[PDB]
Amino acid sequence: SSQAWQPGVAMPNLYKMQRMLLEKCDLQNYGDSATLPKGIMMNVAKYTQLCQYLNTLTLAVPYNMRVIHFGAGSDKGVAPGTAVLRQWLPTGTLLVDSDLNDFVSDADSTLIGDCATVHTANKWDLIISDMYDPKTKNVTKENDSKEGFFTYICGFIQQKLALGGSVAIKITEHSWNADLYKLMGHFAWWTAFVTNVNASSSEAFLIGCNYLGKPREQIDGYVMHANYIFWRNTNPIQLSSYSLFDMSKFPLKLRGTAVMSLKEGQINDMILSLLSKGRLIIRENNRVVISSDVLVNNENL
Amino acid sequence: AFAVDAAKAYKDYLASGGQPITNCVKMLCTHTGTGQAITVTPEANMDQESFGGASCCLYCRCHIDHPNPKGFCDLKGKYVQIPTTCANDPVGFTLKNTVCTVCGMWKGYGCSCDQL
Ligand SMILES: Nc1ncnc2c1ncn2[C@@H]1O[C@H](COP(=O)(O)OP(=O)(O)OP(=O)(O)O)[C@@H](O)[C@H]1O
Ligand SMILES: [Cl-]
Ligand SMILES: [Cl-]
Ligand SMILES: [Zn+2]
Ligand SMILES: [Zn+2]
Repeated sequence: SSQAWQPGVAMPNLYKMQRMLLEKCDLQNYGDSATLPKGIMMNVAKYTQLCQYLNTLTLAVPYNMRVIHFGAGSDKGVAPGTAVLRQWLPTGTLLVDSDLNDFVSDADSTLIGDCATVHTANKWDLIISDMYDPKTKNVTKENDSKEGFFTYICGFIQQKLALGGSVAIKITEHSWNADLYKLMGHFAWWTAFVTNVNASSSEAFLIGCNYLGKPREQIDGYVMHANYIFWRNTNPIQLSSYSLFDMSKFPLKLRGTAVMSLKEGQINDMILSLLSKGRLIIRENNRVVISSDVLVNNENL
Repeated sequence: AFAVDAAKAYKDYLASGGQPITNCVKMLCTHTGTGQAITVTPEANMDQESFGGASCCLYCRCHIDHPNPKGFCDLKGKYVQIPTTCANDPVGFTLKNTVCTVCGMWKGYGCSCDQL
């Protein structure tokens, strides 16, 4: 009941352990809306609560942290989520963001185009994705695992997420991917987190906490998404803005988490233990370089 | 010898009665901050709102070159504190006002250097 004073509600472990069948999502509090503080955007509120929840986890927070944010633009041409992330992250954190459409951002670098065109030399400590296509809300069509940018995100995690890093990837009833759930089992811990300000939506953030680069746990992602919808269907979440009014403990603590480079042969149970506790990041510490593929075409005839 | 005067155009558009640029990104914060004008993290005091800087920059918002010869932006990547009374037009406010280079407060909205 004290849930209304939390930033949101994470999917309880017992629901992760079920074997439910996929059903349609019918939220009792649909259409309900939280009362946002005067002049505050939904996305500022939503990202603030996401970050407040991430503050309760064992995130690795190194010096010279690297964070990349996908789906960061808005139909407004600005980047509210990026502004919250930059507020939350320690000053100096390297923040790159990206979106299909042009937008102006507070990130250190912004790449415009489909996410599949984004390449980076380096590995990242945290990956945030708000990517979404509202065309998936079609209730007249079967709800199958989606590909598109989810295929990119899965490969990007497996290829460019530092060991010890974390992710928060936006999903909904229809915007989801089975392999991404399966990949949640490659972290020390995972959940599906629902913000209290947007609790009338089937949106959640799939959070993978402290990447291990190998399966710790075998997850069937079709079943796990059915489990998520089952949870949402039977646990109405009361819309709430409360947590927005107390920002005194908002900043992410600069833990100075250690960064080492290591080869796959050196990752032993002791290293894996440190990774799982948020006390180690494994990646090169070189300069951060990114790029966007540009397709070249001459349409003159 | 020809350059567009976006600054002057916005000022005249405002004077003529146009609606201020909207969708400046207002931050949640304690509002117990230092009140300095432009900061690495929100610093609104009781009498200010804090906004993401890029969204309050006329040049950023209009997709035009910054008056800096290096083209560098004062606001992008930081947070700008706007007096609550002026929070209806953060782009106008940052355009029209200047930051005291000594104490970091807005001249005429917190800067007291010229009173001792
Ligand atoms: N494949 C993709 N590559 C990059 N960005 C993407 C991709 N698919 C979706 N996005 C971006 O993800 C964001 C999703 O935001 P949102 O949930 O608000 O949906 P939307 O209705 O498309 O956007 P908005 O209403 O904010 O303009 C959009 O800014 C969109 O451009
Ligand atoms: Cl499972
Ligand atoms: Cl504009
Ligand atoms: Zn600017
Ligand atoms: Zn002064």
